[PDB]
Amino acid sequence: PYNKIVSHLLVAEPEKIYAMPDPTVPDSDIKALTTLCDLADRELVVIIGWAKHIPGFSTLSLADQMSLLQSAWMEILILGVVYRSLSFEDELVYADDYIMDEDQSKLAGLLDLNNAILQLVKKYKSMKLEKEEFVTLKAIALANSDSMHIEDVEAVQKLQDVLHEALQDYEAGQHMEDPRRAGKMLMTLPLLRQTSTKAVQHFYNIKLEGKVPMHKLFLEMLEAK
Amino acid sequence: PYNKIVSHLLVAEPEKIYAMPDPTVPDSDIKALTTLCDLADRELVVIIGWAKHIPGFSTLSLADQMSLLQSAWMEILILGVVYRSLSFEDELVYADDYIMDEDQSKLAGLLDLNNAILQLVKKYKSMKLEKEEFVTLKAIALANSDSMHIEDVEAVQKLQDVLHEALQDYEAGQHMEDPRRAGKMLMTLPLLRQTSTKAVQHFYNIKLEGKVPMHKLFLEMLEAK
Amino acid sequence: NSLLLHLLKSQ
Amino acid sequence: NSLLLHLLKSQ
Ligand SMILES: O=[N+]([O-])c1ccc2cc[nH]c2c1
Ligand SMILES: O=[N+]([O-])c1ccc2cc[nH]c2c1
Repeated sequence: PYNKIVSHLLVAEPEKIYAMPDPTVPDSDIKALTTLCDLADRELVVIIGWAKHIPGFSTLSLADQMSLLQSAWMEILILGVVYRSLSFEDELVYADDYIMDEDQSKLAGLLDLNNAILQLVKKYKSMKLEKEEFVTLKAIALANSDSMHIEDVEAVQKLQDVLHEALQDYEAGQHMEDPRRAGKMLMTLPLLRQTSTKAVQHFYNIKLEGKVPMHKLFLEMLEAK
Repeated sequence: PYNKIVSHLLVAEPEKIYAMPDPTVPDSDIKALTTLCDLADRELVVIIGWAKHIPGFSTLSLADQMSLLQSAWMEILILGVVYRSLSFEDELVYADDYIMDEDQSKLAGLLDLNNAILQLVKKYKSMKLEKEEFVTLKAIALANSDSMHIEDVEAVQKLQDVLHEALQDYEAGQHMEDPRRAGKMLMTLPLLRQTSTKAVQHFYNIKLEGKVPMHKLFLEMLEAK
Repeated sequence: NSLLLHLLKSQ
Repeated sequence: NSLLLHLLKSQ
C-alpha cells in the first residue's frame, strides 16, 4: 500500500503483445530480425500511449514529448525484455511466443547484444526487481534520457524529480531493510544506457545493410538517433 | 565537516598533470591526438595510484582491481576533464596547458565527442557540482563499472555500497534543502557511460587507422574494451 | 511530418 | 603480462 505515482504506472502498464513470426516464412537471420523489428514497431505504438499516462508528461510541449521518446525508446524496449526474462535462465523473452536462447541469438547475429541484455537480467534477478520498481525505472529512463533538444529544461527536470521522489517513497515504505535500494536501482541505469547504444547501433547497421524490411515508426525512431 | 570517506577521497585526489604538447611539432590532427593519448597514458598511471586510496579497493583480488579499472578508466578521464571545465564556457580543460574550443575540436576531428563531454559539463554546472561530489562520483563510477569479469561479486557490491553510503551521508549533511540530490548525482552516470563508450570507440578507430603513436598502458586499456 | 507527432496528438 | 597488473602490484 504505497506511493500513488507507482500505483498509477502499474495500472498504466500495457498488455503484452505477441511477436507472431510468419509461419509461412522459412527460419533465417532475416526472418528473426524482421520479426524483432516488426515487434519493436508495434511496441513503440504502445509505448507512446503509455507515456501519456506518466503524470506530467502530457503537459510538456509536443517537441519535448517527442525528444524524450526519441532518446529513450530503445531503453524502454530493453527494460520490457529484461522484466519478462527475470524468471528464465539464459533466455530472453522478447514475447511469450518469441523466447531467444544462445542458439537463436547466434542464428540472428545478436549473440553480443543478447549477452549484454542478459547481464541486465542477472543484475535485476540478484536485486529481486519488483514490477513496482520496473515501471518506475521505465518512467525515470524516459525522463532522464539526456536529449540535446529539450525546450523546457525546468519542466523535464520537474518530471525527473516527481518520478525519482516516487521511487524514493516506494523504497522507504517497502524496503526499510535497505536504505540504499533506490540508489542501487538508479545505479542500474548506466548499463541500460550502454545496452541501448549497442542495440540502436546494431539495428542502424541492419537498416543500412538494406536486407531487413522495417516499418515507418521503427525507422523514424532509428533515424532520430 | 562531513563523511570521512569523502574527506579521504578529497586528500587522495591527484595533482594536475600538464599536456606539454611538443613545441617542435607542427599543429595537426595527428599532433592533437598524439598529445591527448600521451596525456591519457600518463593520467592512467595517476588513476591506478588513486584507486589504491579508495577504501576497500586494495582488498579486492588483483584480477578484480584490473577488471574495475579496465571498465571505468575512460569514465574517470572524462570526469576529470568535466570537473576542470566547470568554470569555462564551451571549452574543455584537458589540462591547464591544453584547453580545446570548437575550432581546436574540429581540427582534431573530436567535435562530436567534445560536444557530448560539454553536455556533461553543462549538467554539472546547473547542479553546481562540488569537488566533494566529483571525487565521490569518480569512485562510484569505478565501483559501478559493470565488468563481465568480476570474481568476488559480493566484495564489489560492498565497495559500491560503502561509496554510495558516503554520497548519501554527504548530501544529507550538506544539502538538506534537496533530499533528492544524491539520486540526481547518480542519475548523471548514464550520460557519463554513454560518453565513455563514444570516446573509447573513437580512440579505438584511431588505433586501427595506425597514424597516431600510443603508449603501452593506453593501448592495453583500449585493448581491454 | 512525423508519425511520432501524429501518434502523440492522436486520441 | 600486463603493465596494469605491474602498476597495481608496484610501491
Ligand atoms: O534490441 N532490443 O533490446 C530489442 C529489439 C527488438 C525488440 C522488440 C521488442 N523489444 C525489443 C528489444
Ligand atoms: O576522450 N576523453 O574524454 C579523453 C581523452 C584523452 C584524455 C586525456 C586526459 N583526459 C582525457 C579524456
